[PDB]
This record gives sequence, C-alpha cells and structure tokens, in this order.
Amino acid sequence: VPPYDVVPSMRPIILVGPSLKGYEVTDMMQKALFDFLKHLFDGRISITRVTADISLARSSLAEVQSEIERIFELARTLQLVALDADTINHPAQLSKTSLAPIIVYIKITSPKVLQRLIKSRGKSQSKHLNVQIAASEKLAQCPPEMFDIILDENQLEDACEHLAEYLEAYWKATHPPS
Amino acid sequence: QGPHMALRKEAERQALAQLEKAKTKPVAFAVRTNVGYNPSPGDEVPVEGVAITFEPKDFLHIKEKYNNDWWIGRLVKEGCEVGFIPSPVKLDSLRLLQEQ
Amino acid sequence: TKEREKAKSRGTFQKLREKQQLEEDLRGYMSWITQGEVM
Repeated sequence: VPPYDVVPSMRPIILVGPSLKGYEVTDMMQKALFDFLKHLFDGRISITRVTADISLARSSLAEVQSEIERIFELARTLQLVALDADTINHPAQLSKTSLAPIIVYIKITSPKVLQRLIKSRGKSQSKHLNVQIAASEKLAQCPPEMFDIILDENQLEDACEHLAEYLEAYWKATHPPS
Repeated sequence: QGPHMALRKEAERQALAQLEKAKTKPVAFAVRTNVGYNPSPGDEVPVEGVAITFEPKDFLHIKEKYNNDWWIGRLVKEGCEVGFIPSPVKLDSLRLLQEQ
Repeated sequence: TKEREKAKSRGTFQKLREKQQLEEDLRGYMSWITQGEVM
C-alpha cells in the first residue's frame, strides 16, 4: 500500500449526479453551469470537452492516458481545470485513477420534478422515463459527504453563489499570499 | 556538547534558508495521503518547529525535495505555509523504528 | 382559528407547500434549460 499518490496540483472541476448524462435533461442543465464558470473566472480557468472514458485505467489505454496527461499539463501553470465529461455518473467511477477531481453534485431535491422535466422535453425523452431515475436514485443513494460540492438550489444565482464562492475558498487554499 | 553543537546548529539554519527559498518556487507535484501523521520531537526534523501534519486523505503541494527523508511543500488549506513533508521512505523508516 | 385548525390538520397544509415548492423547483428546472439552449 503506497501512502502517497501522484495527483495533479490543481484538481479538475467536474459536475455529476443530476441524473444519467447522455440525455437532453441532464446535459442541458449542466450546460448552463459551464457558461457561468467560463466568464466569472475568465483568465484563471481551463475548460475542456472530454471524449474518452477516463474510468478505465471502448477506448484503449493510450488514448485515455494521453488525455489524463493533458490534465497533468493543465495543473502545471497553477490554474483551474474544468471537465465536460459525458459518461461520469457515479462517485467511485473516478476513484481508481490518479486525478481525484472535484465532485460537484447537482442535487435535484425532489424526484417527482425530474419526470415533469422529462415530459417537458417532448416525446423524445418520454421514451426514457424510468432509465434516468435509476442513477438519479443511485446518486441519491450515495452519501453526500463523499461528494465535494452540493447544489440544491432552483434559481440560477443561488446555485451559482455556491459554485463561485466554494472554489474561491478553494483557490485561496491552494495559493498562499506573498 | 560543545563539539556536537558546531555542526548540528549550522545545519538547522542551512535547512531553514532552504525552507525560506522554496516558498516562491512553483509547485512541482502534489500527492494524495492515505494515513495520518503529526510531527514529533525525535523524527530527525531538520528545522525543529516548522514541520507540518496531515491526517488520512489530505493534499500536499510539494515544492521541492530537501533530502531523502524530508520534502518541502505546503498544505492545501487557507493560510497554510510550506513545511517538512515526510517522504514515503521516511514513512517507511518511522514504522520499523516502532518495532525495533 | 378553529376553522383553520380543522383544515390544516386534515390535509390542507401540503396542498400549498408542495405547489409552492413544485413551482420554485419548476423555475429552477426551466432556468437550467433557458441558459442551456440560450447558451
């Protein structure tokens, strides 16, 4: 058992738990959150779009590790890293690599509202009713203290008052004054 | 005594100057801790007083490597400065002295 | 007060709490859309 594990110097910010990604419901809720952190922390963030499944160390080892080492490059200049990962739907899905990303957990406080969101997306997402509520339940079955940042706020500004201030408390933790 | 204080006290200030000259150095590599540790009086600490402590699952932005038994780096926490990080072979040395 | 008591202990508290919460959760759901499609 090694006591120290080579992690990046600035942890990549990730969003998970609203429900299963790969849908019009969960992704378009997160796409609003990537827009807020783009211009609020402009010049001190690196926001990327993730394609290959990084829960593997499908894709081979080389195509994933060359993207993991790109996250290793984005920790060298001591700035924020943000990931648009499209298959991450579990806390322990990213527990075996050497990244340890920031688990921002979007919390839908009421499970009945999700299937009302589902019927607002037309009949395309109305064919995918109970399949989204599975990992919407399983992430709600996971303990909230295992996560990092919890967002239970319906309005934009109240989910974003936590989403800006927590990492601003995290930036001053990483960076000391002169 | 007097012949033992000529070299032991000139090593504490020389390791203190290396400790002051590494705070402005950029962060090389950060580690994820698995166990807990606090500094003790007999840990062969180079500058007695400026060592840091970590519990299980903490983060250490290591700046540089002082020797084979102590690293130099800071705790990821508001206001915390640099400190003496015990190396994994120093963490290998401390447990076997608890048996011998 | 007595009349309020017969209603609120029977079932009428959850009619006005849910639909005030299901509206403020609706606008939060629709704010996650209108910034998404918009941006």
